[PDB]
Amino acid sequence: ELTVQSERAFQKQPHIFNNPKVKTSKRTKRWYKNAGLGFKTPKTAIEGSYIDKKCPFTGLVSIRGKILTGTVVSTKMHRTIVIRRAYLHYIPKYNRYEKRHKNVPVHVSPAFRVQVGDIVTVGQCRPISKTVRFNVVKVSAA
Amino acid sequence: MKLNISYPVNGSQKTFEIDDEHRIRVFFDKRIGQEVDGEAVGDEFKGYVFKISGGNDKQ
Amino acid sequence: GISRDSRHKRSATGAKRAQFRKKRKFELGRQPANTKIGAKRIHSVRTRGGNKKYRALRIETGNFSWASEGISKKTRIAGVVYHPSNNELVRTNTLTKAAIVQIDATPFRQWFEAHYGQTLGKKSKNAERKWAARAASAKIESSVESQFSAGRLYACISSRPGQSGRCDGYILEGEELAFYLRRLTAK
Amino acid sequence: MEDILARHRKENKDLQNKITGMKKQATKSKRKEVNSKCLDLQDKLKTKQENEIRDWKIANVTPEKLLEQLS
RNA sequence: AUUCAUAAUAACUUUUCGAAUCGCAUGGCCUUGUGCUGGCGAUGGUUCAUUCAAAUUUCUGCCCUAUCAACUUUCGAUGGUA
RNA sequence: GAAACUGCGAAUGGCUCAUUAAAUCAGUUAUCGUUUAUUUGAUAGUUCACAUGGUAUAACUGUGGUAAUUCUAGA
Repeated sequence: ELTVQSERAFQKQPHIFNNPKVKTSKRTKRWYKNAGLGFKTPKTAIEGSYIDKKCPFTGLVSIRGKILTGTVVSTKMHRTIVIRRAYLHYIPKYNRYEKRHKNVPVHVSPAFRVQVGDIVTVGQCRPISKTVRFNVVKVSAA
Repeated sequence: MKLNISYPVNGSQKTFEIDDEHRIRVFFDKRIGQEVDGEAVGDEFKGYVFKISGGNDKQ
Repeated sequence: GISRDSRHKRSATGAKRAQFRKKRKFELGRQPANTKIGAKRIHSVRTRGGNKKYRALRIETGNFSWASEGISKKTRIAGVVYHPSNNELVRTNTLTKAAIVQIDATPFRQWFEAHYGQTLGKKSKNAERKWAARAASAKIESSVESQFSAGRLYACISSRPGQSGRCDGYILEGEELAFYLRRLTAK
Repeated sequence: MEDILARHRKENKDLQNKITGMKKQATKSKRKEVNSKCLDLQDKLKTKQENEIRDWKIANVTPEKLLEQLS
């Protein structure tokens, strides 16, 4: 997350062309969108230089379906974190509950910066990878 | 061996019972579509030329 | 044949999956095209729902777009010099999407002379009216005009020859151009 | 050098025979396909004989500066 | 919620489609010729929508075992770029 | 109106429970990530002889092959 052109291909937004003939403001043409459902576009998504094809604000994905909440338990991956959701399962014979949990891998854009123990709210997208089906949309801790 | 010979101008056809193996030996080592002269297989078919269109072997 | 289903891989925890089902047809895959250059040969593939798909082998020419001029011309392909995915893919002179390639550049300078009247490298009043009307636009950039003096341009293939059958691309301009020449100059 | 030019004359008379042959044999869907491969059938031959007589004439921009001009 | 629907440009295509098909009733106009128009249907046909579906897919839930405590990554495991 | 060409159907139904332990399945979502014969409703004045253009071929006739198959050859 220190340079933009690290990889072998040229990272650029698709079908967003800055004309070398003209010379105007807005140094690179940066396309962005609001994901909806009251989710705020971060300012560093508008002002940033990362590309991230799978970003919910600057990339080619959409948020629809479930909205989940979790606590980040692993973050050392490249643009992916692993969160944990905890809940109680109810046994009706003993008339009482037990603690269960699920680990969800979720893709993280450079617009957010999260650590271990952060609470994040995520939204469901199309399959990003083998296991990633969600994308983090709002960080609400420190 | 049997020779199913057809004349397409008149559209007629007849099988010939042929014996005396060195008469039909001239048909050997020839391909389908190659033409063959008539007097080598028989002086009754002299002057004629035929085209090999195929056939059936044993079984 | 080539399968595309996720039931044959391991689980996220690392466990083996058992054989639950035979290979269904709707999860099939096919062999790569490996499109070379010269002496065009497109075959047809019958796909799901009909929907014929063009597998291109050994394509020769293609439609390349000049984005800053907003035009596009049918130009031939000389050869691939850089590929971000594999260097053997360069070595076998194969054409895929996003392959850096050299084009012939003659009809582009024909159009430039017809539209602007200036020459690269180094009559009627309607033509003078067009050229005076199209002033302050023959100042494209130094890199592409020096490429024009060289006689070949660097273009990036923007089409998939495997699925579409065409080899279409666009001429490199600006920051992306400089990045690819910085990559291919490394020796 | 004259025999090579005679072979070139044989080459382009065979070429115009080719041109007339699959310009007459074409259909409406297939005419637009052959015309380019008429011109393509011209093109390398239009090159080839030339470097051939360049052999008879033989008988008798780097990427570094391309980076550097931006500076 | 979109680089959506859609539109306009420069073109491009081993170029797709844009009816040489069939049955009943046979009618109106006259410059009266097999002249011109003309009904009810059948079949086919490009694209969009609908329906009958299909394929992937979110969350949560499965019986007995630790005399199974570590498993997965040779040659795919988990993720990124192409 | 037999035969045959063409067009559909034969991927429905019926049977069985061997495999299979987050696999199938149940309730619940999504396709802003796709295919879709058939219906149903819309939808082409723009095209390298047009009182309508070309070619084979089955069915058929006739000659046959092998012990034999829902086998087939030549004309």
